[PDB]
Amino acid sequence: ARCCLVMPVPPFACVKFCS
Repeated sequence: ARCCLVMPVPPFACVKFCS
């Protein structure tokens, strides 16, 4: 899938993945 909403704070990873 593709990142839907990434967080600028650590973890900088994505919070919600878009299907």
